[PDB]
Order: sequence, then C-alpha cells, then structure tokens
Amino acid sequence: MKLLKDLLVDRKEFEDWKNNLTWARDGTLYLTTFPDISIGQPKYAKDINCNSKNLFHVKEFPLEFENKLDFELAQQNGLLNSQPVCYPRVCKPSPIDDWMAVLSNNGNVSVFKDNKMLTNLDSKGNLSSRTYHCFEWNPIESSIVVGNEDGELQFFSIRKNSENTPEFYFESSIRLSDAGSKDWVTHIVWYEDVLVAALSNNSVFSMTVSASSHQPVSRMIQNASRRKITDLKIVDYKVVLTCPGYVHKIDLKNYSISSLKTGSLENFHIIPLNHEKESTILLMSNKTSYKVLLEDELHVTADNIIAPYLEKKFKKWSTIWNEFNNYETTLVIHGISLSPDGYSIAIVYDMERVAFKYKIASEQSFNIMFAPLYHTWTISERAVGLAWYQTYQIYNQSLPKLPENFSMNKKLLNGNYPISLDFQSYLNALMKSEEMRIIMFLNMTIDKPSILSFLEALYEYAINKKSELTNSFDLACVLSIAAILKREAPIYNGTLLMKNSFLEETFNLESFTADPETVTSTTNNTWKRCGVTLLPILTTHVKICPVSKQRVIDIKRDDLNDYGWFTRGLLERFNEISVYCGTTLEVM
Amino acid sequence: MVLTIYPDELVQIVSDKIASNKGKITLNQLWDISGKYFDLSDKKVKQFVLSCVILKKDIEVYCDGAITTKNVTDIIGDANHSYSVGITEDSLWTLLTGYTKKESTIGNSAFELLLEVAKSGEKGINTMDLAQVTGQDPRSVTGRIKKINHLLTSSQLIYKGHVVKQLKLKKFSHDGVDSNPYINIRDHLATIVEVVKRSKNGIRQIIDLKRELKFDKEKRLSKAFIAAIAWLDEKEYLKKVLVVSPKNPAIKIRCVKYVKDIVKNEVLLNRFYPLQNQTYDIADKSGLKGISTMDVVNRITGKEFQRAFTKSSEYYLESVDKQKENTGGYRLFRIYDFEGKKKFFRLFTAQNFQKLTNAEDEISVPKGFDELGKSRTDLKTLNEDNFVALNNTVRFTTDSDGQDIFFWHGELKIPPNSKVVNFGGFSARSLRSLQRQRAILKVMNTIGGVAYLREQFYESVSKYMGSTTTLDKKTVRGDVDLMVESEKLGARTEPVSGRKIIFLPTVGEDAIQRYILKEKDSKKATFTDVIHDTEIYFFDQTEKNRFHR
Amino acid sequence: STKNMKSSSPGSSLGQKGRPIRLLKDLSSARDKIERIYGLNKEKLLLLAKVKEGFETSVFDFPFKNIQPDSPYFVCLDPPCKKESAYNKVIGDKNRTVYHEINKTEFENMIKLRTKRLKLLIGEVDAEVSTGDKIEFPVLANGKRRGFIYNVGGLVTDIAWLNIEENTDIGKDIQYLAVAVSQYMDEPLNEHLEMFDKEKHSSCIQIFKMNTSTLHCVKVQTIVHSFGEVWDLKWHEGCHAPHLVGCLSFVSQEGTINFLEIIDNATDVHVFKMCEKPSLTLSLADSLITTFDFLSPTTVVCGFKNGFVAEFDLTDPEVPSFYDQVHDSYILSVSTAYSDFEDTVVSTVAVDGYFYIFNPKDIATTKTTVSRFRGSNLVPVVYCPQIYSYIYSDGASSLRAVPSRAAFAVHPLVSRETTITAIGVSRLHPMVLAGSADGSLIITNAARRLLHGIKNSSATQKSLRLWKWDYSIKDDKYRIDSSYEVYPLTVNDVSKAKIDAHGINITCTKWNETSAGGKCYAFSNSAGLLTLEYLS
DNA sequence: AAAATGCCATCTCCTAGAATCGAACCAGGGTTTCATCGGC
DNA sequence: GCCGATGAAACCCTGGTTCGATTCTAGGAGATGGCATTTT
Repeated sequence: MKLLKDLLVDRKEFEDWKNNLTWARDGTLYLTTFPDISIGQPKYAKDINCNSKNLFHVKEFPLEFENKLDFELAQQNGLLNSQPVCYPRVCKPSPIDDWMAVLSNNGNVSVFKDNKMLTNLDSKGNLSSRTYHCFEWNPIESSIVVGNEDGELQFFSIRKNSENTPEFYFESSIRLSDAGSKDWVTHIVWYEDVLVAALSNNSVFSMTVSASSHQPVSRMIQNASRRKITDLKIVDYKVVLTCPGYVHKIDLKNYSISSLKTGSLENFHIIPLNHEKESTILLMSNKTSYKVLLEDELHVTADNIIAPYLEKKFKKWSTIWNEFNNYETTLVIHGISLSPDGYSIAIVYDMERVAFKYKIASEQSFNIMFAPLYHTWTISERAVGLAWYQTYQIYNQSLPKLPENFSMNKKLLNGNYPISLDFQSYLNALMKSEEMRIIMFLNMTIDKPSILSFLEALYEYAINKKSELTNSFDLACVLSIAAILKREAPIYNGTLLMKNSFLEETFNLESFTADPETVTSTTNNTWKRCGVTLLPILTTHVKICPVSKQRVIDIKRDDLNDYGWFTRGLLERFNEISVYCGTTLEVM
Repeated sequence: MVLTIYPDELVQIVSDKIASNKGKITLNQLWDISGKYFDLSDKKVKQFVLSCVILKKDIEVYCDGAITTKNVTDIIGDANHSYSVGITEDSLWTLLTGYTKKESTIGNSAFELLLEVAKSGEKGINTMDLAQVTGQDPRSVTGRIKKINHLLTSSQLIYKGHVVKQLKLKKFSHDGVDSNPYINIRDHLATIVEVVKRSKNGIRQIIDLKRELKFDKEKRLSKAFIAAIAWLDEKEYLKKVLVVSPKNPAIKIRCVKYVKDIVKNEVLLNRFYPLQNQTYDIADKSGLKGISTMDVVNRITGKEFQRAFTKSSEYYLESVDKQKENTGGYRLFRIYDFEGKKKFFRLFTAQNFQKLTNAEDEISVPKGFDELGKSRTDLKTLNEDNFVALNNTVRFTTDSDGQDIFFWHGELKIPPNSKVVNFGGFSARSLRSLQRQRAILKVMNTIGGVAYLREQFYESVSKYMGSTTTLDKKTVRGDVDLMVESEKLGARTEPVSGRKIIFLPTVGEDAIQRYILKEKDSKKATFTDVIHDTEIYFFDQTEKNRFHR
Repeated sequence: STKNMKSSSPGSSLGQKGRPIRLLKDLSSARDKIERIYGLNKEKLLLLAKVKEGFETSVFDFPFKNIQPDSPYFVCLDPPCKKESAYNKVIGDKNRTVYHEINKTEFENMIKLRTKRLKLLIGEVDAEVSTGDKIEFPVLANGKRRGFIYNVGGLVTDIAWLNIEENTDIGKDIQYLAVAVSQYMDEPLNEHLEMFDKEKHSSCIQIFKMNTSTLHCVKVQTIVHSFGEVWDLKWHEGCHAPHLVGCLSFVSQEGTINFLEIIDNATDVHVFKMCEKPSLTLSLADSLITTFDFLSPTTVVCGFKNGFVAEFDLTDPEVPSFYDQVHDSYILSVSTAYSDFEDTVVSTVAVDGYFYIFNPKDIATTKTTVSRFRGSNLVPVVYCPQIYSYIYSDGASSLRAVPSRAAFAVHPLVSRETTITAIGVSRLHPMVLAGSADGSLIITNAARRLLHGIKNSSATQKSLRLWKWDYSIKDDKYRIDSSYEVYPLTVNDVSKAKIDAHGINITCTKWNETSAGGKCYAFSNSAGLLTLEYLS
C-alpha cells in the first residue's frame, strides 16, 4: 500500500517528549501541544488527492482550567502550584462518549464536551488524595478512574442532571501503595474487565472491575524496582511493559513473567496489533522498531509494517540535511496512536540533527504519518463516522469486509422492526443495528447518500400508531416519507402552518407529495426540506451534515413550531449525529 | 426562475462577497445577491432575508459608516440614509485563510495581497499590478505570495514586457488547458542541442531549425530562439558556422554546429570561557581579513545556533555608528560585507579595524591598568553601615525547657530582637562597496582614464575584482556616485548617446573628446567560422532551394 | 485562561484572605509571601526563623559563632550524598582505584604547566610568582585580610573542598581542596577544550592540604589522568574509609562520570600519580554525560549532550533507572534541590535556554518551566539549601534566586557589568559568592532577599565586591584590587556583556562548608591564580 | 495614627516574528548595425 | 557593379524577481511610585 502525504503541522511546540497524540472515536486527533491542545478536526472530501491535509484541519483548541487546588499549599509534592497558570499535560478522549478528559500541570482531571468543562473531578480527603497524576476511561461503560499521590485509584461514575447533562460523582477507591507510603500512581490501563496500574516505585497491580463489585481485590503482579516503567499496555490479558533495556510480558492467567532485553536504552512505545490472530505488539523507538510475539517466551521478528516507511522518509531527509554523514541525526517521535478501530496508526514525528540549537515557536514543524497496520479492515463499532472514512482512505480506498451478499437494499434489523419499543428505544435499536453502520459508511463512498432503509423503519413505526398521528408536523413528515417510499399515507388533504420570527408560511399537506428536495407554500415561495424530517427549512437555525450537506432543523433553537411526538422525537434524537453518515453535525 | 437555496447557504454566499470586496458591501449589493434566490417583492421575505444576514454574530451594519442597532424593520423602511454590511476582522481572516488573524501564520502584508487577489475575482490580478495597487515593494511581494500561494492558483504571463504571475483564488482554478501557455526558450535548450546533435552532419540552417521548432509563430519566440542559439554559442554548447553551398560557392547561410551536450563537523565552543571571549579569539586569529558572522557561527557553534549567537553578540559587538563606551583593551567592530546578494557583518578586533579604516595613522599604544578603588573602609564598617531591617514575619523563642518554638510576629507578646565609513578617503557602506570603488579606480588608470559606464566596463571591473558574480548597473552607479562625492571620479552625460561617462579628474577634455571619437563606429556583430564542400540537413524545402540555387 | 475555587489549607493567612496568587507582585504581604513560597510546616518555618534571626544583620559578612553547632542559629543542611556511609556499597576490593607513581620528568612529558612566571601586583607588592608558588596577602588598605594566592600553572576548570569536620586521622583545623588543572591555558578557543564531542588528553587534579587557623597550605598529590578536562568536581561526602582522604567525583570530556579514591600519603611529601583506572565510571553507549548531581549516597542524576537525563544507581551502574529527553540540546548544568519536608526535585538548564524543575518520580507529570534564557554556553546553577532556592544566572549578567517550590517567585539578587561565570553557596549560611568575566568577586545575602517582603527590594538588597582581577596588556601583569565596592540591587537593568582579558574571568568559587573552616572560600581565574581568603 | 497591603499607571527593556533592502540575475523588447537584395 | 533601402541579428537597457540576514515593531513583563484603605 502507498501512504497518504503526511500532514505538515507548523509553529506548534510540545513541552516534553512523551506520547502527545490521541485519536478520538469520531476521528478527531488531539495533540497535547503547549500552551494549548491542538485538534485535528476531521473533514470530509470525496477526493483527498492522496493527501492527509484533506482529512484533518489542525487548529488551536483553547480550554479554561479551574484549579481546585490553587488555595492549597503544596506539602510533599513541592511542584504542586509551583507554576500557578494551568495548562494541559495529558488529554484522553472517551472510547465511548462525546467527551475528553484533560490532566492539567497542577494535577486536576477535568472532563470537557466541546470547549466546555463538564466536571472537575474531586473527592474529600488529604491533598495527596486530591492531586492526580494519571487517569483512564472505562472501555465498556461511562466511568473514569484517576490515580493520586496516595497511590490509590479513585473511580468516578456519570449521572445525568435535569438538562440531561452528565455529572461525574466519586464512586469508590482502592489503595495500591503501602500505608504511609509516598508512591504515586503513574500509569493506568483498562482493557475489558481488567484494570492494571503502576506506582512511581514501578510496582504493578491488576484488578478485575465490574458493576457486581464496589471495591475489587488488587494483586501485585510485578515487585517494586528502580527501572522506571516507560509504557504499559494490555494485549489478550497479557500485560506488556517497557523500561530501560527491557520489555516484560506478564500473563494475567498464570501471573508468569517472561522478559526480553532490548538492544537500546531509548524509550520504546508499545503498539498492540489487536487484529492479528497470534498475540503480538510493535515496539517503536526513535532509533528502531521490532515486532514481538507474546508467546510463553517473547520472540522477536522484523517490523515489516511501519519501519520501511520511516526509513524511506529518513533517507530523503538525510539527502537534504545530512549529506556526507557530517552530523549525528535522529528521528524524534512526539506521539503514536492507533485509530479507534485499531486498523491504522498515526505517528507524529520530526527529524533532527544533534546540534547546539535554540528554536523559537515560528521555526517549529512536525509531520504526522498515517499507515495501515493490516491488509484488510472492517467497520468497527469502536469507531464512528469520519473515523471509518479515514480508515477507508488509509488502505487506499479498499472497502471493508462486509456480510455475505450485502447490498444497500437490505432492511435494518433484517425487517424485524421492534415496533413494541418506545420511540427513543426504537430509534436506538435502529442506530445500533449492524446494517445501519454499513449503510452509513457506504453513504460516504457513493455520490448521493440515501436513507431509504431507515425511512422504511420509520414508516413501520408510523403505520403502527397510525391513530396517534394527530399532529400536523408529524403528518407532513410521515406523508413525505410515504411519498419517498411510494406507499399509502395517513391523510392527503389539510394544511401545515410553519413559522419563523419574520414570516409565516402555510403549506397544503397535498404539496408534501410533489418534490423530494423542495416544497412550495401557498404563496409560491419554494423552500428546501429538512434531511431527517422532510419538513421545510424556513430558518438559518440548522445543523449541516458534513458529508451529505443535508440541513437538519435544530429543535433546540425553534420554540415557535408545535412539533409532535414523532417529528420532535426524530429532531431530538438526531440533533448531534447525522442519520446519513453517523458524522457529528456542523452548527450554523 | 428564482433559484432555491438554504437560508444559511445565502448567508455564506453574502459572506463570500463581503470577503472579495475588501470586508464591506452596500445594502443594495445584498439585494442583488439575495434577489437571485428569494422573492424580495414580499416585505416579509425581504425582512427574513435581511434577518438571516445581519443577525449572524460576525456581521456588522453601518449607517453612513457608523455601526447601528440592527432594527431590520427600520433598515428596510429607512430611505433617509445609506446602509452597508461588513464583517469582523477574524471572520474576514477565517473566510479568506481558514484561520483567525491571531492563529493564521500569513502576516498582515501577505493578507493585504490576498484581499486584492480576492477582490480581483475570476479575472485575477498580475504580480506587477498587485504590487502597484497595494503599494508594496516588488522586492517583497513575491516572497509574501509564497506564504499565501496555497490559497491561490497562478500561471505565467507577459505584461508590460515582463514575465509575471496572474493570481486568482484557488476556487477559480480551471481544469481546461490554457489558450496562451507561456513558453520559455531556456526550457528547450536540451531539445535544440539534441536536434542539432541528431542532424545529419551535426549542423543546421538556423532559419530551418527556427521553422521546424515553430518559433517563427511570435516575434518574441523568434528573438528568444536566436538569443538561445547565441547563448549556446557563447557557452560553446553549440557553435555558429557559415556554410558555403557545395552547389553554388557564392551562397553562404548562417548555421549552427553541435559541440557538446548540456568525516564530522567540528564545533569549537567550550564551557570554560565566556562566549564573547571565544568570539574575540577567532576575530583576532582572522587578522586584517576579519571574519564573517557566518564563519564565526559555523566554527564555534554550528548553523542551528546562528540566531542565539546573533541575539547574544548584539550586547558586545560595536557598529561604527553608535559605538559603545571605550573600555579599551578588547573590542570587536562589525561592518557590512557582501557575498553576492547576502549582506552580513564581518567582525574585526579594534587593532585590525583601525589598520583597515585608518591605514595611514599610528598603531595604538597598549593599555595598562585602570586606577584602583580609593575606598579604605573595612568589611565590619561596611556591614554595619549598609544594614536595612527586614519585615518581621517568621520568629522563634526558646522555652524554659530549652525547646525552640516557632511563631509568626504578633502571635506571641514577645518583643522583636532586631553611517558611511571613511576607509582613508573612500567613503563606503560595506567592504564590498569599498572593494568595488577601489577596483573601478584601478581599472580606470589601466584602460586610459576614460570609460563609457556600459556593460563592457562592468565586466572589466568584475574581471579585476576576480568576481564570478557580475556587477549590476545599479551597483556600479552607486559606487560611481560615492567616488564623485569624494572627487575621485568626474562623471557626465555624453550628449549624443546619453550614456554616463566617468573620467579621472587628471584627464583633459582633449582625451575625453578623443575617447568619444574612438568609441564612435566601433565594429561589432562580426562574422563566425566558415565551412565548405559539405551538406546541410533541411526541414524546409525553401531553405534547401536557397542553398541549391 | 484560569479560575479559582474556595477549598483551602487550615491556618493559612492566604486561606483567610482568599486572594488568587499568579505573580510575585500579588504577594504584597510579607507573611503571605513566606507562606506561599515555603508553606506552613512548623519545623521548616522554625529553620527559616533561625536563618532569619541569625543572618538578617549579616549584609556582607556573618559572625563565625552562628555557624558553630552550639549556636541557637546553627542550621547545617547536609547534602543527600552525605546521608549514609556509601563506601562499602559503592566501592570495595572489586572497585579500588588503580594508580602508579610517576616522577616529575614523566609528569612534565605529559603535562606542560606554565613555565613563564606570572607578574602579580597586590597592594604595594609587585612579584613574579612561579608555578606552584603562593603569595600571602600583604599589608593591604581597607583592613587586615588573611589568605594567599597560589599560581596553579594552568587553566583551573573546577575546585572542590572536602567538607570533613574531623576524622580518626584528620584533626579539626585541616581541610583538603581538589583543583582541576588544564595545560590548554591562555587560549579561549583552543581545539582541545571543545564541549560537544568526546575528547581524551592528559590533564591533572592537584590535592591541597590546608590549615584553617594558620592558612598553611601544601600540595600533597598530583593525579595525572587521561579523561580530558573535568568539571562538576565533587567529593562524595558519604564515601569515607580509614585509608582515604576521600572519594572524588567529576564529569570529563570523555563524557563519563568518574570516581577516584584519593588515597592518603604516609607524609605531606608531594607525589605524582598516574590514574590508570578509576573506582567507578558511569557511561552510556552513543551519548556523552555533560553534568551530574547526587540524588542519594548511591544514586546520581546526570545530563547529556543530546538533552536526555538519566539516573544511575552507583551500586549497579551499567544501566540507568530512566533515560528520558528533557531538553532540545546540550544540558549545561543539573542541580538537586533537597529538603527534609518535600520530595527531592532536579533542575536542568541547557544551551536551548530553558530552565526546568522536575521530580524524578514522574518527569512527565512534574516538569515545571522556570524561564527561558537567551541561549548561552555558561549558566551556573547551585542550590542554596538554607533558603530552599536555586541560585542561578541568565547566562548574561543577572544573578537570580528561585525557590524549589513556587517557580513563579523569581527574585533578582544583583546585576553585574558582564557575564556571571561562577556561583558559590554554603550549607551553613545564606551568603552567595558570584564570580564574573571581568574578574570581580561579589558577596550577597540571599536570605535578605527571600525571607523579606516584595516592596523596597532595591533599597534593602546590596552586594559587595570582595576582589577584582585586572590584567595590563602593556605590562603583561595581573593586579588584584582589594578595595570594597557596594552595589545596590538595580531596577529595570539592561543586560550587559563586555570583553575583558582572557585570564581574568572567574572560573569557579566555592565556600568551605564546615563549622571550623566555614569562613574560608576559594576562587580561581582562567590564568590559574587560585585565591583563598579566610573572611574575618 | 502609623505601617502595611493592594492595585494601578507609567516607564523601560526584551523577545519573537515580520518586514526591509541590496544586489544579482534574467527575460523581453528596443535599438542599432550590418548584410543582402533590388533597382538603376 | 554600385549604392540605397529594408530586414534580421546582436547587443544593450530596464524592471521585476529572488533570497536571506539584519532590522524594526509589537506586545509583554517587571519594577517602582503613589494613593487609598485596612490592620495593628
């Protein structure tokens, strides 16, 4: 496969040399640059010209930090509040939900949806208990764990307030460190039901975490050691960790340790190859990479996946900047992330001479490279929307594997419509169907997106409860859907009155059968239709699908129109996510 | 028919016409845009259309240029005033660049160019008119275009006799082939040589090759092809020859003949001495020559520390204008010098600089000591006399048990216990200017004290300087003006040619008139080598006929 | 950008007021300033009360009594290398330093110290001082001064006192000084002094035995070695054994940290020794160590040419505990801030101009920026433990203090006419020696700058020129000016750099850090004139 | 009532990043000179 | 065959382009003084 051209990012700095890249569920890149986070905002184009500049728009993503500790005096960690203006150190997006969490330089973990802080995580206790150095999202359910300077894990769970906004509340804690110890929690990895954490003394603990347990038993799986843990990962219930000169595998069924000695003291990042049959990782440093098989004894093989591309790039750079080998030169990695589906890897890098050096921000540049890890891919439920499209462009527009004889003629839930459900449960059952993910992806591959399979699933919920379509907006919607599907409609004759703040437009209900893009009012004014409900857009208060360019009525900015249970249910359920492609809607 | 669009699509279309009109439009232009898409005859639709546009956060409305209170029903009814619609600067930056003014890496000057390129629309603007319309220096305009070129499409054009770039916003890129694709003869030299190389005897009739490569299509391409053959002859990739016809020896034609086809860096920086002393040491070891800031950086730190070195060396290097206080002993002077186009500082130790600027003056007496300090107070007296009391704050006391207990002041009752350099007659702004001025005068003594200030003179000075770089007209006339101000040259306009003549003030009028008379009717365009009794390969039967005649 | 919320420490003056503090100017109350910088630990505040009452009046000089253990003001804050007997852990029959004795002819073949006598003018004495001679200070004006100047015979790269109080075979008044000496003198851009790549050549360390009461001084050993130039010269104050003077540690142009056993002579008769193999060498493949400090009697933190930091265990030195990139370029100095009340933290400054403080437990989550400087080859950083502050230069004429917590609270101490090149601090008192490229040595009290309010800083803070070197080009002669000069702390001061004689820049200055010798300090210029003064 | 604390305005210096300016170089077009053709 | 006119080629001129280091400007940081209010 031939790679896309690297995304050149200019005039951005990192404070440090750890892994500063995360790749969100929706395809967003988060780079913990200094002093603000940078987002690679996902973008759709039909042709990207094999250039990744067309998949991402990279911009400054400024955030407001509330320091819950700025009236606390520092105690044993003298570097707390040593620089009182907060800035982000670590940023992890949720593997499930719309939001991200950010660790500040002063040990606060704050959750954000868009630029807005949801919660600043806190529980009552000593200052060391309230100062955080790592966090991890629950991979299965909406919860987050933080690690503090007491060497305990604190678990926080979401609950939703009157506005259906989430609130994080302290659930429970587990102490890992010895009583009166000063060891901090430095790493946390949560994989399925298994949670692994490392202390600043480089002891490692495992736990099994569940809804069925309030405080699970921890087990120490590696004793304390001077060798600082570099990276920690879980692969098929095997803990893999790297430290100077070594990689260790801990089997979480046998608690056996096997270890392998690296030929280098550079930091190795661990890249789990989750979709191989055999249990494997890539190890990657600034200098080398390897493919390790997590057998009973760790076996080393050549990295035939990523090394060839970085070698080829470094040889071109060396031709321009290190003719005659007059300089010592290095690749520098600033971040490595798997894609949310795990099929692709993103590497943010630059290439440097070892030299006396004094850069300013305007002189900074780095490249992010995207490469496929496998020969084939699938439409993962760990990814949404433009994430699938990114994984399609990587892999050189090769389609994913699909079910046998699949076609966009296929009905959602194979026509086993759960009509007995409440309408929000019903819409959730459709949107979680396997056929819907496939159709939403294929809509990004074809010239004109289509939702005929979804409109049938709505029509079957509308000829059932046919007696409850009393409302004029709901009738105009179902009559439009019936006209698209070419079927019987509940009533033909009557009127819809629809309003904005300046202009009131009356439509004959009969006119909703005439044209699929437009509808003409009794004044002969002609109006575009809403993508989701097929009602006329009389307003700029709309959200735009970034792929299909369909406009959706924004139910949250229309107080004037008396939308019934059906049209309101659709416009409430599809206020944020495109029914066409699963992409987040853009806001006008 | 009235086109149907979304109301938000209208607001984008209006915004993309406020951008591309330098950030503002009249209200009548908004009716011309929106009248294409909405029936403005209905007062309620006209109010709705204006509301879509002006209730957007980043749109401003002005009444007679003054920002006004967005009363839609007033603005549409009010005939008494002129209304206009603009946008916030960050909206204007976002529409044109995709980033706000703060975040965009483009720069104000490149954004003034992008605003004029955007206002030009599908017609576009050429780089020469773009410079004149914005009033930006042509020396900077094309460097600024490089930083916005990702937002543009461009093609080469000839305008007022110069090759220029036509510029448009990238949305006006056309996939169709150009009607007038710009051809430069200098791109085809390899083809011209290869066609001569592959010709039967390695020779072509020049007019025949001009016709075969179809460069006869334009007087420009005719001149350009001839200049390319002349350049390939001058650089001896080809050679011009005259071929006498073997069929009629009275007939000669101008021909061209084939000739040929076209372990470590060590940095000396140490941690033991201040950087200014390390800089002084190689400036001193360079001697009367001086050393460039480029060589100082390469030898001490390497190129990646150039900026840090420059910011540090500003504190201890002295320009000849605005010198620092005369410490004596150790001083580094800096002056401009040139390496072709690059202007950089050479560094000189003050001894070597004095020998350079004032070569006739006495070499300076070496400095001894300064006077000693004349204070005789002892450390005890100074310690007692310079005490100022601190703030009270932290305190302690010893208990009767002998335990020391901490307290803050006031929390126990316990009371307190407490610009042209002279160079000996040649005024110059750089060492290259000084070298050029002395080279001009030395050539003028050599070639007989009078010269027309033409290209033949600029080569004579370039040769005497040993310069591989060739002197520009504007450079030599710059030095000649300095040498006239210092009365080392005379110069005047020659009445008939209008060329500037320079002459040594020691050279008489009779010599200047005889020089003009000797230069008049000086023969040029002289004939090339001759060839006989041999065939020419011809593309054109009319050229073959003229050779056969 | 940022906002506060009301959760607050008990007993805090800051907590009672509720004012959000972002800059040093916000700490307009003297109790709030001390409380924000040092915290509320009563045992820590008791030590600062003892430093305050014991040294508030000591603007340029301090009484000898306040550094004796029987004083109520005695605060001796031993460095982390001293906290245990390391010798049997770090050294033993597996790790003895190997020497052979050489004669003066073999020494002179390997190391060409200066043969031409230096012309020295001091007070009214004009003298030619030969290599290895000293001149005692004459009857100067401005009071009797006790001390001497020694002509070491080469470029003095570093010096180090051995801070023993007493030993079974070292009586109270005796002290040892190690002096590192280069033969590549008189040439500021000599090829062999390069910073950036591995260089090996013969240099020497001279060991001096000095009596603090008589100022009798004897060079007892010269160690010839092939490590190149050496700096961060430190005695491992934890490695003591009956047969040693002590264990001496340094980084070298070889790019390694080396530990020598300095084996005590039978007699003060001078011996020359060739160091064949040190007791311990710390190194990595394909990077050079450029600076180090102790974290522990058995662990060191070190900086590299490539901008990495490592920790080494001195009991298992082959592989470092961590090896992380911290800077973009060559690390100039690394310095350990130690406290009985806070986790140990490490500061680093590099050629890229950044000054960082981090905790080696977790560099990623603790790395704090103090400031960016203008970019420089020479940025001295030392930890002054009595005020829990790093004392450092810009690399450009300003001397500053920053507390190891509250990196925002930078205090300027004094501004010079030129590059500051050396800083000296003591565990026993808050007095700072700073040496400069113009050959001036100043003294200032850093606990009058910290432990005081923000208002009227320029009126309360002063420094004194103890000495100035001058060089006469006409005479080829060095002069040392004894006359004292008072400098107030300057306001809005322009950064200054000037070029002075290559010989007069002060390369190093170190206090003796013992109760018996604690008023002695030594300083050297590049010419190799080592001056000791017993300040009294 | 006096000293301390808090905040604002003004002044001075620094640093980053953008803008300037000289010189060379290059191409096109005008001008000038030379050669050839045609007319006497 | 010679002389005059035209056309054709060569040479010179003018302005834009190109490039990079140094210079300049904008924005921020830090300190003091003054004034007012609070605390001792």
